[PDB]
Amino acid sequence: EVVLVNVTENFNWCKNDMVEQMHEDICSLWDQSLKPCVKLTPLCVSCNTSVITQACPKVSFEPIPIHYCAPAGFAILKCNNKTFNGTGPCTNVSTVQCTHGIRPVVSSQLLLNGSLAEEEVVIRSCNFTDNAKTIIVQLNTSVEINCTGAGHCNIARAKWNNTLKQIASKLREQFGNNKTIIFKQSSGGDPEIVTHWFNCGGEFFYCNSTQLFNSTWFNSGSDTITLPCRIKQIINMWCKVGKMMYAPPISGQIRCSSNITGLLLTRDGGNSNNESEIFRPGGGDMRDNWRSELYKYKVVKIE
Amino acid sequence: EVVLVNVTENFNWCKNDMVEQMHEDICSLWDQSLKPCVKLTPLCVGAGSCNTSVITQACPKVSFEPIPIHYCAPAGFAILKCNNKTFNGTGPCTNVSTVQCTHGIRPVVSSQLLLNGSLAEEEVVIRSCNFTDNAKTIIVQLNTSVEINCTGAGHCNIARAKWNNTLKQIASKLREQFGNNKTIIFKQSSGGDPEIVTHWFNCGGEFFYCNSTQLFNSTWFNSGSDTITLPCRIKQIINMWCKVGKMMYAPPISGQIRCSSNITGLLLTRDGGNSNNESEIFRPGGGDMRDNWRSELYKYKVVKIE
Amino acid sequence: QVQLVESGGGVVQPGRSLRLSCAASGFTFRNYAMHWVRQAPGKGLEWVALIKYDGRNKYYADSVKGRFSISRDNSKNTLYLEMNSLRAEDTAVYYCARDIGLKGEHYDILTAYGPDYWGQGALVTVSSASTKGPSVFPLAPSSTSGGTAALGCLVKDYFPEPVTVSWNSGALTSGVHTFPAVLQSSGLYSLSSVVTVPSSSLGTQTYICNVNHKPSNTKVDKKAEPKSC
Amino acid sequence: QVQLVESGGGVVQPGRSLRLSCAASGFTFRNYAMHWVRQAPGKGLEWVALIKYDGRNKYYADSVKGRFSISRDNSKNTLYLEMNSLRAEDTAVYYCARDIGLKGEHYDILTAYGPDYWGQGALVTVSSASTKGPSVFPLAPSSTSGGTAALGCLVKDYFPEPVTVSWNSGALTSGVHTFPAVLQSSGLYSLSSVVTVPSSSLGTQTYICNVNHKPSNTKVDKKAEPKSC
Amino acid sequence: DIQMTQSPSSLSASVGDRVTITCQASQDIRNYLNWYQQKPGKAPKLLIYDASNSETGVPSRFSGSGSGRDFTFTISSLQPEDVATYYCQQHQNVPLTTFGGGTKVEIKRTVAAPSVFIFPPSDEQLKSGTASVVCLLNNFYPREAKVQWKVDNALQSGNSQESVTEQDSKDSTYSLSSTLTLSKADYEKHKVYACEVTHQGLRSPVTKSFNRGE
Amino acid sequence: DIQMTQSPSSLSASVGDRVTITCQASQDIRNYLNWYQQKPGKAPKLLIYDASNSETGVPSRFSGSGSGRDFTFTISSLQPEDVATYYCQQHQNVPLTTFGGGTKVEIKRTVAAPSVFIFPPSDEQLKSGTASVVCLLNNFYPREAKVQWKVDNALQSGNSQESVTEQDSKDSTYSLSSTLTLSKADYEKHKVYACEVTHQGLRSPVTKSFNRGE
Ligand SMILES: *[C@@H]1O[C@H](CO)[C@@H](O)[C@H](O)[C@H]1NC(C)=O
Ligand SMILES: *[C@@H]1O[C@H](CO)[C@@H](O)[C@H](O)[C@H]1NC(C)=O
Ligand SMILES: *[C@@H]1O[C@H](CO)[C@@H](O)[C@H](O)[C@H]1NC(C)=O
Ligand SMILES: *[C@@H]1O[C@H](CO)[C@@H](O)[C@H](O)[C@H]1NC(C)=O
Ligand SMILES: *[C@@H]1O[C@H](CO)[C@@H](O)[C@H](O)[C@H]1NC(C)=O
Ligand SMILES: *[C@@H]1O[C@H](CO)[C@@H](O)[C@H](O)[C@H]1NC(C)=O
Ligand SMILES: *[C@@H]1O[C@H](CO)[C@@H](O)[C@H](O)[C@H]1NC(C)=O
Ligand SMILES: *[C@@H]1O[C@H](CO)[C@@H](O)[C@H](O)[C@H]1NC(C)=O
Ligand SMILES: *[C@@H]1O[C@H](CO)[C@@H](O)[C@H](O)[C@H]1NC(C)=O
Ligand SMILES: *[C@@H]1O[C@H](CO)[C@@H](O)[C@H](O)[C@H]1NC(C)=O
Ligand SMILES: *[C@@H]1O[C@H](CO)[C@@H](O)[C@H](O)[C@H]1NC(C)=O
Ligand SMILES: *[C@@H]1O[C@H](CO)[C@@H](O)[C@H](O)[C@H]1NC(C)=O
Ligand SMILES: *[C@@H]1O[C@H](CO)[C@@H](O)[C@H](O)[C@H]1NC(C)=O
Ligand SMILES: *[C@@H]1O[C@H](CO)[C@@H](O)[C@H](O)[C@H]1NC(C)=O
Ligand SMILES: *[C@@H]1O[C@H](CO)[C@@H](O)[C@H](O)[C@H]1NC(C)=O
Ligand SMILES: *[C@@H]1O[C@H](CO)[C@@H](O)[C@H](O)[C@H]1NC(C)=O
Ligand SMILES: *[C@@H]1O[C@H](CO)[C@@H](O)[C@H](O)[C@H]1NC(C)=O
Ligand SMILES: *[C@@H]1O[C@H](CO)[C@@H](O)[C@H](O)[C@H]1NC(C)=O
Ligand SMILES: *[C@@H]1O[C@H](CO)[C@@H](O)[C@H](O)[C@H]1NC(C)=O
Ligand SMILES: *[C@@H]1O[C@H](CO)[C@@H](O)[C@H](O)[C@H]1NC(C)=O
Ligand SMILES: *[C@@H]1O[C@H](CO)[C@@H](O)[C@H](O)[C@H]1NC(C)=O
Ligand SMILES: *[C@@H]1O[C@H](CO)[C@@H](O)[C@H](O)[C@H]1NC(C)=O
Ligand SMILES: *[C@@H]1O[C@H](CO)[C@@H](O)[C@H](O)[C@H]1NC(C)=O
Ligand SMILES: *[C@@H]1O[C@H](CO)[C@@H](O)[C@H](O)[C@H]1NC(C)=O
Ligand SMILES: *[C@@H]1O[C@H](CO)[C@@H](O)[C@H](O)[C@H]1NC(C)=O
Ligand SMILES: *[C@@H]1O[C@H](CO)[C@@H](O)[C@H](O)[C@H]1NC(C)=O
Ligand SMILES: *[C@@H]1O[C@H](CO)[C@@H](O)[C@H](O)[C@H]1NC(C)=O
Ligand SMILES: *[C@@H]1O[C@H](CO)[C@@H](O)[C@H](O)[C@H]1NC(C)=O
Repeated sequence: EVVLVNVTENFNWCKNDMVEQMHEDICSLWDQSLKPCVKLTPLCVSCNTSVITQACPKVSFEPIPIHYCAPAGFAILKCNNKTFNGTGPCTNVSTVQCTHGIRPVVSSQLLLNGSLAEEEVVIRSCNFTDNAKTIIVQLNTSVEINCTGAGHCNIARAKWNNTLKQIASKLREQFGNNKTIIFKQSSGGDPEIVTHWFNCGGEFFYCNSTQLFNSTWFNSGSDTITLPCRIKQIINMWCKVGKMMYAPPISGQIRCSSNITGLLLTRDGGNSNNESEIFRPGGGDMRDNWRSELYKYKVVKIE
Repeated sequence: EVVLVNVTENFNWCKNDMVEQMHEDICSLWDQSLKPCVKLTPLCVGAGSCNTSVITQACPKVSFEPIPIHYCAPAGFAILKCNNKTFNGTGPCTNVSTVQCTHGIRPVVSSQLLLNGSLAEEEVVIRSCNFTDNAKTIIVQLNTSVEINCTGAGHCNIARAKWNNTLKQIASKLREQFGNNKTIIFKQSSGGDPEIVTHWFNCGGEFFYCNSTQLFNSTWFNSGSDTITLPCRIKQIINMWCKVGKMMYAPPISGQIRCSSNITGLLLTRDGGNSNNESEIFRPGGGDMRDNWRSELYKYKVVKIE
Repeated sequence: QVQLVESGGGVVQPGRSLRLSCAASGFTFRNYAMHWVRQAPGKGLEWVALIKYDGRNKYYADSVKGRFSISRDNSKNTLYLEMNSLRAEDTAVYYCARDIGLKGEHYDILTAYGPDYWGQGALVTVSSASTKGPSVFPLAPSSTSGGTAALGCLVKDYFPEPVTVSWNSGALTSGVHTFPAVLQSSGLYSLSSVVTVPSSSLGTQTYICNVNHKPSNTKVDKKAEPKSC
Repeated sequence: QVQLVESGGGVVQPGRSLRLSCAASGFTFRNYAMHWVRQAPGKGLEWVALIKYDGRNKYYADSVKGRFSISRDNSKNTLYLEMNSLRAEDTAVYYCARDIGLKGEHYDILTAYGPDYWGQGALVTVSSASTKGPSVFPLAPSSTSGGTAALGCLVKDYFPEPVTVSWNSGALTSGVHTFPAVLQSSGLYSLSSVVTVPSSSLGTQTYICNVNHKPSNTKVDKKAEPKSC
Repeated sequence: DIQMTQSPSSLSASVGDRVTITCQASQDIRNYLNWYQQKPGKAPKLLIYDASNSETGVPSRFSGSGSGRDFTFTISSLQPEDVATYYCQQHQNVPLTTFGGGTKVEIKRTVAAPSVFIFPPSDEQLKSGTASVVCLLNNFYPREAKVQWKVDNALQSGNSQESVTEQDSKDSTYSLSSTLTLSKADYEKHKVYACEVTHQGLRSPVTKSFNRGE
Repeated sequence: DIQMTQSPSSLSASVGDRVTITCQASQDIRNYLNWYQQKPGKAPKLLIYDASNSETGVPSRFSGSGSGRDFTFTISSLQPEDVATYYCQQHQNVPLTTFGGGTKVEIKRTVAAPSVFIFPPSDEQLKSGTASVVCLLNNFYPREAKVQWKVDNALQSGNSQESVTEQDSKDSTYSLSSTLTLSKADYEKHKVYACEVTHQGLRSPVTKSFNRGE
C-alpha cells in the first residue's frame, strides 16, 4: 500500500503474535465455485455444422483466503526483501493494512497451497544449531500432487527428485559445503507425524511419505511416485466457534490434491556431525506452519 | 677476645657457610693420652706399727682421645659470637663478641643422639630452621649431660633415672612450643636405613648401631630397671674413613679409643598432619650431618673486619 | 537409550491426591503417545490412561474417569498423571509406556497401537500409616562346612515397599535370593536376603549387605562374618 | 599413602641417553634406600641399581657398571637414573622400589634389606623408529541374541607401548578382556578390547571405549552401537 | 470395550517343550493384538505386535499368529528363563484391555532336594527386644514343602510367617523362608530351637538345631 | 654375587591345593631372603621378607621358611587370583639376584567351552583402506585352541595374527583373539567370511559367518 522510503525496521518472526493469534482463531471455510467451460464438437453426417454445448457443471468447494488485518490504530510492516530470513533489519519495507491471502491447511511434513519463494529456494529455522527446532523449506517452484479418495497420492518423480536436489544443496550451503545430505523416513511416532498427514475438509489423509524421504545426496523406478493413503474423519478437528460447529463440505465435494510449496524437515543431531547430515520429515506443530507464511509480517502502532 | 659494646648484628644459622665448610672438610683426629694416677698404700708390719707408706705410680693404659678442631676466621675476616645464653639462631644479638677462632669442636658422626657436644648454659634449648615444617629437624640441647657407657661387647648403658628426667625437660620445652596443654609422645623411628633407625655413631673406625627404642617410648603429661641397656651392632666402615687427597687416615684400632661418651643433645623429628590435635609425636631423627654441625655453630657468623 | 523413569512414588492417605512424573529420554518425546498402566500388588495389568503426542486428545479407563488427569510437557520431555480421591484399591505399581509408532505394518489408522517400552515402575501406596526405617541384622554362617556355606541379612520392620538389596555393591549376583516381603501383624514389612558361597573362602573374602529403603532415605551397609570370637 | 611414580618413559635411539625420575611420597624419602629394577618385556626381574639414604653410597649391577647413574634429591623427594649408551637390550620396564627399613626381625646390618613398595613402572623402548597415533575402530554386536552379547574396540597401528583401555570412564570392569599387543610386520603395534553384556540391554545402555596412548598425547573416545540402520 | 479371553490360566511345561497360549476376543479385531511378557518383579516387555510381528531383540523362538477373534502366542522351545506371566492386548478400540492375570507358565523339572539352613537371632537384635529365628530351604522343586518349628521339642503355632520366591530363571527351583518371631522374654527361656522340613524329594524329614552357645 | 635357583620353573595346580616353591642359594645367606609376587601386567609385591616374615596386609595363607641355602615359599590353599609369577631375592650381598623368570603358577580347573564371537570390519575402517576382521574366544580352558579362517570357503595363511590374555584371576579362564588383515581391495571381492575354532571341550568345530549385507 505505502512503501516506506529509506526506513528500516526490526523483525523477529519467532516472536510474532500474529502467528499465535492466527493459530488459535482461524478456521478453513469453503465456498462453492463454478468453473464453466464449453465443449464444441463437430456434427458430421459433409461436415457442415458443429454443436457447441456448455458442460463442466461439477460444483466443487474451494478454500476461502483469510487475511489478517491490523487492528484499529495499528498497521502491518511487510518485508519486501525477496530472500529474507525472519530475524534482523529489513532495508526494504512496505506498510499494508492486511496480510496476503492465506488458505489455512492443516498438515505435517509437506506444506500445501502455500506461497512460493520469489527468487531461489529458502530454508528457515528459529535456530539452525538446535536440532529440535523445525526447519522450514520454501520451494520457488510448486510440485503438483494428485490425491484421490481412492486412497493414494501421485507425484511426478522427476519433479520431486529435482526439488530434493535444490533443497539438499541449500542445506549443504548451511551445514558445510562438502557434506553429504541424507533424507530418511520419520524416526517414528503418532500417525499424524509419521505419515504425510493433511486435511481435505473434514476428511484427513495419512500418507506413506517414505518414498519421498529416502535418498542420499552428493555421495561419490517409475516415472511417477504413488503414495499409499488412509482416509479418516476427525470431528474433533472440525471448526468449533462457541456453540456452533462448522461441518466442512462432504467429499467428492472438495477437491483433494494440491501444490507442494514447502516442507517441514527436522535434523538428526548428536553423533551426526562428520561424514553427513540426516534430515527427516517433521512438523505436526501447526505454529511452524503459520510461520511459513507470516515470516515477513510484523504488527506495529501507526505513529 | 674483644667484646663489642652496644653493637648488634644479624645472625642466620640456617644460612651459615661455616657449617657447609666445616662439614666438607674436617676429619676427627685422635692423639695418644696418658692419664696417670698414683696409689699409696700403708705398710703394716706387726701390730699397729704402720710407720711407713709406699707411694707408687699407676694407670699405664694408653688411650686415644679426640683432638679439638677450631674454625679460624680467614685473613682479613673475623668471627662474630653470640653471648646471649639462650639464643635461637636467627635474629639480632644484643650481646656480641669478636673472636679469631670458634670453640673446640670434637667431630663425632652420629644420628639421634649428639655426643661430646656443648651443653646449653641456662636451661634446655630446642632449635629448628622452621618449627612449622615437620620435615625440618629439631635440635635439642640439654643443659646437663647424660653419661652413656658403651662397651665393644655390644651394648650401651644409661642411668634410667637420668634419662627419664632428661625426657621430662625436653617434653616440657616442646609443650612450650606446641601449645602449653599438649601431650608429648616419644616413639621409635618410623623406619629406614640402619644408620637412621638405630642410634648410629662412630668410635673411630668402628661404627655402633644401637637399638634406641627404649629411649623413645613414652607419653608425657597424660593424666623397669635402674639402668637402661641398649643392644648394639658394631661394624667397620672404611668408606667413612678420612680421605684427604691420596692419603687415607686409619683411626685408632679398638680398645684403643674409649667408646662411650656424654649425651648433650638430641635430633628429633616431628610427626605432622593428623597429629595436630591433642598430642604431638616426636621420633629420633638426624642422619643429616649438617644438622649436627649447626648444633655447635648456631652462635657464630663470619664477617669482614672493618 | 530409550528410557522412561517414573518418579513421585510414596505414600498418600485415602482422599488426598498425588502427581507422578515420567522423565522420558532417548527418543523424540513430542512425537509419541504415552500410556499409564497400573498393577495391583500380585494382580494383573490394567490400562489406566493414554495421551496423544500433542497433548490434546486424552483417553481414560472407566475405572478412573473423573478422578485422574493425564498431561505432558513436551518441553521438559515429562509425562504427568495426577490422581485425586485415592482409595485403598488404587494402591499399585504405576508404569508409563511409549506407544509404538506407526510401524510400516501396512497399517490402518488407530487411536493407539500399544506400548513397547515401559518404565521401571513407581510404587504408590494409599495408606493412612506412617513410613518407617528398616533395622538390619546379620545372618552368619556356621561350622558340611567343607563344601558350601550360606549367609545373608535380615531387613526387618519398615514401611512401605520396597527395599532393594544388593551384595558387594553389585559385584555379586549369582546365588542371591532376595525374598518377597512379608506383611507382619504390626503393619510393618520385612524380608530376608541370602547367598551361597564356597566355605573355602569364608575367611579370605568380604561380603556386604547393601540395603536401600529410598522412601525414607535409608542406605544401610552391614557386614556378614562368622562368629566364635 | 606410600606411592612411587615413575616418569620419563618413552623412546630413545641406540646410543643416546635418557633420565628417569621417581616422585616418592607418603614416607620420609630422605631416610630410605631406593632401588632401580628393570624387566625385559616378557622376561624376569633384574636388579639394576641401589642408592643409600644420604645419596653417598651407590651400588650397581655388572650389567650397567659405567653406563648408568643413580642419584637423588632428598629435597624434591625424587629419585633419578640417567642411562647412557642405550642398546636394544635395555628396552624394558623400569621400576623404582623402596628398600625395607631395618625392621626388628632383622638383627644384622646389611647393605640392603630388599624392596617392599614398587612403582607402577615406566616403559622405555630403545628404537630408532618414530612414534605414531592409534586408529580406533568399533566392533559392534549382532542378532543366541536372547542371552548375552559381546562387543568391543580395535586399537590399531601405533607406537610404542602401551595403550591403557577402559570402559565407561572406568565404570565397567567385570567382563573386560584387553588383549596383549601384537607386533605387526609394519613395526606398529595393535590390540583389541572386548566385554560381555546382557543382550537385554543392548538398546537401553551406552558403552564407551576409552583409549589413551600417552606417549603421543592421544585420548580417543569411541562409541559401540549395534547396526541395521 | 472388548473382552479378552486367554487359555490356559496357568500351565506347567518341561523345558524344551512347545507352549501354546490362545487369545479370544469378544468381537472382530482384525490383527490388532499385542503379546506382553512380564517376568517376576520386573516390568512388562513387548514380544509380538499386531498379531504376528516380532519386536527387534526379542528371541528367535517367540511367534504369534491369528486374526479376527482367535489368536495364538507360541514358544517353539521353552527355555528356563521363559517362566513368566503372558498378557495379550487389543488396540482395535479404547479402552485397551487384556485377560486380567493372563497366562502363567511355569517349568516342570527334575525333583531337587532342599538344602536347608538355620540362622539364630543376631546379637544386635536381642537388644532391640524381639528375636527372629530364620530357616532357609534353598533351590528345590517342586514348590510344595511343609516347614515346622520346635523349641525343646514343643511345636509352635500362629507365630510363624513364611515367604517363598517365584520360580528361578536359571535352574527353575524355588527357595523358601520361614521366620519364627518371639520376644526376648520367650527366647531366653528355651535352649534347643529346631526346624523340621518335609519335601517330596526328601525320603524323611530333615532337621537343623542349635543352642545359645557357640 | 650369588646364584639363585627356584623349583619348579612352572607348575599347574588346582584351586584349594597347596603349592610349594623351593629356593636354593649357591652359598649360605642366613635368613636374608625375600619372596615377591608379580601378577600379569601389574607391578611386583612383597609377600615374605627375611625368610619367614609376612608383610602386613599380605593374605593369611602365604608363608615362608628356611635358612642357609634352602628356602620354601608356600600357599596353604591356592586361590583363583594367586596365579602369578613368584620370585625369590637374596640380600646377603650386592648385587641382589633372583632366579630369572622365577616360578609361574597357573590354575587347573574344569574344562570350559569358548563362547565364540565374530566382528566384521567397521565402516570407519573401510575408509582408511585396510580391513581387519576379528574373532573372539571368551573365557575358556585350557589355553590350547586352533583358530582357522575361511573366505567363501578358502583357508587363509600368513595374514593372521592372534593374541591371548593371561589366565583370568576370577574364573581362571583364558580369552583368545585372532585378527585377519586384508586390504580394502581383497575385501570387496569375497562375500562370506568365516571363523572355525577347535577346543578340547568342544565336541566338534564351531563356526561363525556373515556377509557385507547388514
Ligand atoms: C535513501 O537512500 C538513498 C541512496 O543511498 C539516498 O540517496 C536517499 O536520500 C534516501 N532516501 C530518500 C527518501 O531520498
Ligand atoms: C535480504 O536478506 C538478506 C539475508 O537475510 C540480507 O542480508 C539482506 O540485507 C537483504 N537484502 C535486501 C534486498 O534487503
Ligand atoms: C538473517 O540475516 C542477518 C543479517 O542480515 C544475519 O545476521 C542472520 O544470521 C540471518 N538469519 C538466518 C537465520 O540466517
Ligand atoms: C522494495 O521492493 C521493491 C518491489 O516491491 C523492489 O524494487 C526492491 O526490492 C525494494 N526497493 C528498494 C527501495 O530498494
Ligand atoms: C529456484 O531456486 C533455485 C535455487 O535453490 C534455482 O536453482 C532455480 O533456478 C530457481 N528456479 C526458478 C525457476 O526460479
Ligand atoms: C541456538 O541454540 C544453540 C544451542 O541450543 C545456542 O547455543 C545458541 O545460542 C542459540 N542461538 C541463538 C541465536 O539464540
Ligand atoms: C495431476 O493431474 C494434473 C491434471 O490436473 C496433471 O497435469 C499432472 O501431471 C498430475 N500430477 C502428477 C505429478 O501426477
Ligand atoms: C534425478 O532423478 C533421476 C531418476 O528419475 C535420477 O536418475 C538422477 O540421478 C537424478 N538427477 C539429479 C537431479 O541429480
Ligand atoms: C529407499 O532408498 C533405497 C536407496 O536409495 C532404495 O534402494 C529403495 O528402493 C528405497 N526403499 C524404500 C523402503 O522405499
Ligand atoms: C564432497 O563434495 C562432493 C561434491 O562436490 C561430493 O560429491 C562428495 O561426495 C563429497 N565428499 C564425500 C566423499 O563425502
Ligand atoms: C489447494 O488448492 C486447490 C485450488 O485452490 C484446492 O482445490 C484444493 O482443495 C487445495 N488443497 C487442500 C488440501 O486444501
Ligand atoms: C497447482 O498450481 C497451479 C497454478 O496455480 C494450478 O494450475 C494447479 O491446478 C494446482 N494444482 C492443484 C491440485 O491445486
Ligand atoms: C569430524 O569430526 C572432527 C572431530 O573429531 C571435526 O573436527 C571435523 O568437523 C570432522 N573431521 C573432518 C575430517 O573434517
Ligand atoms: C648501650 O645500651 C645501654 C642499655 O640500653 C645504654 O644504657 C647505654 O647508654 C648504651 N651505650 C653505652 C655503652 O653506654
Ligand atoms: C636472647 O634471645 C632471646 C630470644 O631467644 C631473648 O628473649 C632474650 O632477651 C635474649 N637475651 C638477652 C639478655 O637479651
Ligand atoms: C629468636 O630470638 C630473637 C632475638 O634474638 C627474636 O627477635 C626472634 O623473635 C626469635 N626468632 C624466632 C624465629 O624464634
Ligand atoms: C655479654 O656476655 C657476658 C657473658 O659472657 C655478660 O656480660 C652478658 O651476658 C652480656 N653483657 C651484656 C651486654 O649485658
Ligand atoms: C636445666 O634447665 C632446665 C629447664 O629446661 C631446668 O629444669 C634444670 O633444673 C636445669 N638444670 C641446671 C642444673 O641448670
Ligand atoms: C616455615 O614453615 C612453613 C610451613 O611449611 C612454611 O610455609 C614457611 O614458608 C616456612 N618459613 C620459612 C621462612 O622457611
Ligand atoms: C658409666 O661409667 C661410670 C663410671 O665412669 C659409672 O659410674 C656409671 O654407672 C656408668 N653408667 C651407668 C649410669 O650405668
Ligand atoms: C621418672 O622415671 C621413673 C622410672 O624410672 C618414672 O616412674 C617416673 O614417673 C618419672 N618421674 C618423673 C621425673 O616424672
Ligand atoms: C614401650 O614401653 C612399654 C611399657 O611402657 C613396653 O611394654 C614396650 O616394650 C615399649 N614399646 C616398644 C615398641 O618396645
Ligand atoms: C591438658 O592435659 C590433660 C592431661 O592431664 C589433657 O587430657 C587435656 O586434654 C589438656 N587440657 C586441655 C584440653 O587444654
Ligand atoms: C667423647 O669424649 C670422651 C672424652 O673426651 C672420649 O674419651 C670419647 O672417645 C668420646 N666418645 C665418642 C663416641 O666420640
Ligand atoms: C661425661 O661428662 C663429664 C663432664 O660433665 C666428664 O667429666 C666425664 O668424664 C664424661 N664421660 C665421658 C664418657 O666422656
Ligand atoms: C589427636 O587427638 C585425638 C583425640 O584424642 C586422637 O584420637 C588422635 O590420635 C591424635 N592424633 C594423633 C596423630 O595421635
Ligand atoms: C510405507 O510403505 C512402504 C512401502 O511402500 C514401506 O517400505 C514402509 O515401511 C511404510 N512406511 C510406514 C512408516 O508405514
Ligand atoms: C629393637 O628392640 C626392640 C625391643 O625388643 C624391638 O621392639 C625392635 O624391633 C628393635 N628395633 C629395631 C628398629 O630393630
